[PDB]
Amino acid sequence: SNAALKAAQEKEVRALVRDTLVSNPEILEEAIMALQTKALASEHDALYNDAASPRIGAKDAKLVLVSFTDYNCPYCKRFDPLLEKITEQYPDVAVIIKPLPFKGESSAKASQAVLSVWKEDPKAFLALHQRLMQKKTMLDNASIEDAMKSTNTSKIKLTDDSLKTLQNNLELSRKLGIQGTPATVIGDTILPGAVDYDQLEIIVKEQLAKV
Amino acid sequence: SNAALKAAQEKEVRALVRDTLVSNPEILEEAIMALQTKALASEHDALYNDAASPRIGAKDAKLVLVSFTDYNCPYCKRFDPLLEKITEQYPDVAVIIKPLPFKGESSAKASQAVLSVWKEDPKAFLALHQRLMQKKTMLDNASIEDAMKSTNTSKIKLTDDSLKTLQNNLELSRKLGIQGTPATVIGDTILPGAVDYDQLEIIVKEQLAKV
Amino acid sequence: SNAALKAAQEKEVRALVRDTLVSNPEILEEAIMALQTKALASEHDALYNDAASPRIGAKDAKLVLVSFTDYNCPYCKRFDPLLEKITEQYPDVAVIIKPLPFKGESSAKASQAVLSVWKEDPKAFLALHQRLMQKKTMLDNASIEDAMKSTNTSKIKLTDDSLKTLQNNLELSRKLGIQGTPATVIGDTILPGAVDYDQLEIIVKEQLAKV
Repeated sequence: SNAALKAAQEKEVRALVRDTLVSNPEILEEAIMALQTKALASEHDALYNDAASPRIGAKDAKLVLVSFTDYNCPYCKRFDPLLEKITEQYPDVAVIIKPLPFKGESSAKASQAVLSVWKEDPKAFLALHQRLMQKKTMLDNASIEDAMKSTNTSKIKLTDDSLKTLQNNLELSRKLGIQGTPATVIGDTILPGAVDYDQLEIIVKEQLAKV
Repeated sequence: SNAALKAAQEKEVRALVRDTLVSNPEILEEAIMALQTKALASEHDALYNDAASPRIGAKDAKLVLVSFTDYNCPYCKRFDPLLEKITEQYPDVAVIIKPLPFKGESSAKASQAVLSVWKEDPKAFLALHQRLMQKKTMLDNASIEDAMKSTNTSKIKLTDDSLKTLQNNLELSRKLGIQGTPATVIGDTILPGAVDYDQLEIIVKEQLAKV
Repeated sequence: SNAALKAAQEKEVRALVRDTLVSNPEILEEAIMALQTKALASEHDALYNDAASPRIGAKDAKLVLVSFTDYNCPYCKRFDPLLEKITEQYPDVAVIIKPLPFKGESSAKASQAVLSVWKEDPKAFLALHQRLMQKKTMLDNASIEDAMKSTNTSKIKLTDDSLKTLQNNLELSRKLGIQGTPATVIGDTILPGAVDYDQLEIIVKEQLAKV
């Protein structure tokens, strides 16, 4: 006929699609990882070549981690020093910061602050980034203003343009299927959540050995 | 035998389920969209015909957008004026508001406020909705109370019944697979995240041309 | 040849993988549930046998619910009394509490508080757990300190070790595919979101009848 399969065979194939996925649902996980790998490739320039995205470490770094993070995210605050320590112990490693507004208004405001500072004065970014991360309270307008005053960045205006960069980060995180912070792109892998320094150190080395 | 497929063929089919999804994981995306389309159809009356859900624009509107949103969500605040502007420029378009408690306690409180106002005095809803959206701070009990005082709605009690409407919105968002705000139902599409006015304007027109 | 399927049959099978999942996307839901069931089994000891995780009810309980929850989550606050009431009406039912830091810094701080109290003085945990849940405001350092003072637990230090327990809860929630609170493990089911007492009462009975 016009079909290579018999109708009875077609019916069994359809049943086998269900049975295979229900009995071996790990296939779905593998498929999602494959979808993530393709997303990393398609969004590569947004990840690594966005001039508006702050960078910690050498511009000439041979490995670049991409940190999707939130200044109001508790394990982001605790993980960020570990990311920065990698750049200190491994000069060939840099970290790109992708602030996200996940935890609400103050997160967006904080992100707007660091992104505006980065554009106006890149060298001044790190101090504010760190001050916001080490803050032990949920951020608000007053505390963010204090952070900028305390890092000598209070002269720098928060721009509407920086909110577009922030929106790009948000769109990027969605395209990569990231729905939690901290999320860290390391080579072909997206690390979900914080990890201790030794594990991070191992993972970056495994990726350093691939260059 | 009792099988249209040979055992060897069955084995290859199972392998092909995996290989097909891993090599072409876009199939999963298409399947999720199909699942979303079915969800929109099954939850149609909860979406469009819930009297307890506030509406912006004409009751006789031929196109109705459903805005899943959060008063503590930064890009919700910035996107909402665009949704309202559509109803001003396109009188045949209305917007149904589905407040969500995603960003925590104050979000629920704020939602409770607008939903309670809608039930007691529908015409009084819009002012409070707008005041809460334009608020530049993470909401709290005091700021929500100020919003109600500033919109002459402070006489209206927050009801436990409005918390049921809010719970319905939450359950609805889950059934639709919405895990982020703002999410906007436009015809057969669920728009993820905010978009600029011109893009929104194009999308609504494409849907207006289908009526 | 080396293939049980003809090439034309292979092509049709690949097409049928797509068509089956797009026409019957409920298969994906069933597959995810299967993946959840396997996750519950593999993470069983983290769920039920973590000494660092607070328990409400009898240690010798024959049914144990696992409550993934957040002190800044509005419907968590309203659902928790229902979970505790089950343990009062059904002494053979206990509830394990898994605090999560989803809503930000104060959530982590609050979780750190209850987990630190549990380890130092288990009997003192419940009062603080309840006080934090009944709090009508988004928590902050001051309000958390007040909660501890008001429950005679302010002598107990927040430990860095409790932050590891909290991180375990977070990792556990991810492995189980939980991306919202309250999430309640009941036997082989993961209940998403809050439910009224009568429905909860029915579900626990259905699981009680399986022991």
